[PDB]
Amino acid sequence: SYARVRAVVMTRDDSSGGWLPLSGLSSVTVFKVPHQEENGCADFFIRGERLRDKMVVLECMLKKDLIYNKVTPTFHHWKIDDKKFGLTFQSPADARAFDRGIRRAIEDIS
Amino acid sequence: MTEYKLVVVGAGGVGKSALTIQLIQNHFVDEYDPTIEDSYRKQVVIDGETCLLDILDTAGQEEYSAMRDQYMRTGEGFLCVFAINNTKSFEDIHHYREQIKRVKDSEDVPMVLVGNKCDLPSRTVDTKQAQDLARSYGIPFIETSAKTRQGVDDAFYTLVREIRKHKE
Amino acid sequence: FERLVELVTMMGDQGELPIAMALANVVPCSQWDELARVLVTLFDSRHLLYQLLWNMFSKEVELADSMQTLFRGNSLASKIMTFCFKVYGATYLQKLLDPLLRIVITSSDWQHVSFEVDPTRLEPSESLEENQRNLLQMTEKFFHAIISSSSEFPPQLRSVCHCLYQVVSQRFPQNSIGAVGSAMFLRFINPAIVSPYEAGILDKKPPPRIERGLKLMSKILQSIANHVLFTKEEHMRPFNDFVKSNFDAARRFFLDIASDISDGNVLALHRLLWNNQEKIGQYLRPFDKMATLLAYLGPP
Ligand SMILES: Nc1nc2c(ncn2[C@@H]2O[C@H](COP(=O)(O)OP(=O)(O)NP(=O)(O)O)[C@@H](O)[C@H]2O)c(=O)[nH]1
Ligand SMILES: [Mg+2]
Ligand SMILES: [Zn+2]
Repeated sequence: SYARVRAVVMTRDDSSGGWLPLSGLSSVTVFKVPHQEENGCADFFIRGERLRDKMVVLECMLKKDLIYNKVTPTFHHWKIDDKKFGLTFQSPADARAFDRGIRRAIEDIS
Repeated sequence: MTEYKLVVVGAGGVGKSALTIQLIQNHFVDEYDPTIEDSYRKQVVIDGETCLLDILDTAGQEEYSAMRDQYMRTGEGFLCVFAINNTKSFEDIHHYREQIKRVKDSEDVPMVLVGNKCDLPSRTVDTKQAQDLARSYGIPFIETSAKTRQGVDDAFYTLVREIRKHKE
Repeated sequence: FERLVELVTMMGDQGELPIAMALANVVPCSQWDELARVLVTLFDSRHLLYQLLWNMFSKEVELADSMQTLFRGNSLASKIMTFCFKVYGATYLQKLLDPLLRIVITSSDWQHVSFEVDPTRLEPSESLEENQRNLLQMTEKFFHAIISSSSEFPPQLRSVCHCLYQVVSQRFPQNSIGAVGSAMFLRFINPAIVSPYEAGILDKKPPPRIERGLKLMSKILQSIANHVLFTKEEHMRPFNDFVKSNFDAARRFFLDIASDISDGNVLALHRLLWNNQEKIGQYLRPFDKMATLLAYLGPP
């Protein structure tokens, strides 16, 4: 993986008017799936599973034009067209390392 | 050297490309890449005469049937290929042969019936069936296997001999 | 009315579609071409098109030996898919390809445009380097018009490709989008590119020099869709750099279309039904119920 932290996934509620957990603490990973050969073009994803049951709670597909807002330390959110997703981290060191992972992941999109 | 324009026809998945590659490049392709139209050329000696083989690999997918009028118009010999584990494939040869005759405006167009994939242990078209169908057509029948390279030279060389008898 | 097609569209528990699946495995292969026409029009008339596609597509992937055998060759489900592309994307292809084709014929007939890139077939007067450029230019704007056509993709197909996307993903979750895009190009886009007249896009066949270029362009476009380099014909290798760069541009277009009518002719469905009715119950309620309607409504 490009980065691996433990955080709570956030989703903005339009009826609530703010960000809320999607209900658990998850391990969020950034990885690539090769299109053909392992050392070739690939797709990039953000994936998070709740630690209690290893159930996926968020799965994205990284894009070059993706905007990644870092409004406060230990809190990051982005946009995948209609839907909005976010993350709150347990420490800035985990938030900085997760930002470095997806920054290099977009650099490897091609 | 005289040019012999060969054309490979048949249903999709019978092994038209796999048979063509084993003749040209002498190796067996394990992948399934459905073709549109491929062209090849090979020089060889048959019965002592050195000649060029202009080989045309056609599309077995039925969506590309509108291309059949052209390669049947310019082709000289046709290698009708079917798979012995696909009974459908066996009966499709008819509709290819009828269109060849119609565009050639002839009842005697040289062609060979080829039953491919003879390496498999389960076959839905046994040998005596294809022999009787070839007698109905009046053309030779040859069993081939693009995997083990059995009869691949025999199938292509025999089609050339049918074009020689026709030219005389 | 005494005409009950419900029995055909009846769904068992777990959405079995018992009558159609039994009818699919017993009807001769000759009538497969119209059986897809009968079932698609009927289920679409009752807003059950997705149920028919979900059942037939599932059976294909289920019995397919590997991912490269998937929906290659002509089976009933393969006929159903091409029919849906036909009846829903005819206006889509027609308005997309016709402008580019008229620019290739009416314009550019002024010069001696040649797309011949096979050296052993090339006239001495023409140049290989020049014809190679001519092919890539035409292939480029054709490929660009297809990738940029996401906002004009009709919704019925977008439902067909997404339905095809999910069913294969159950057995091949890795790179399942590739199977959608290849069948999309192989069975829908490219056949109309090679033969525009027969597809109903043009009024007459293009000149012979254009027909050779369109055939070569569809070979390149298919390599891009299949995400495979040219490895057979030595004269198509010079284009490998072009197809290697446009791999993921088409992959993005496939990921786009794969993510979310007056019934006519008074189909003699019962004529299709009773001709193949013999021994429908070779399995392993409806057949008994069906026999009463068949006995009352005698075959025509
Ligand atoms: N066991 C076995 N498999 C074979 C043989 N010939 C071809 N195949 C398999 O048949 C499949 C399709 O082969 P291919 O040559 O692409 O068939 P095709 O006639 O080219 N199809 P298309 O008409 O679309 O071009 C591949 O899986 C190939 O490995 C053979 O002799 N034995
Ligand atoms: Mg082939
Ligand atoms: Zn790629």
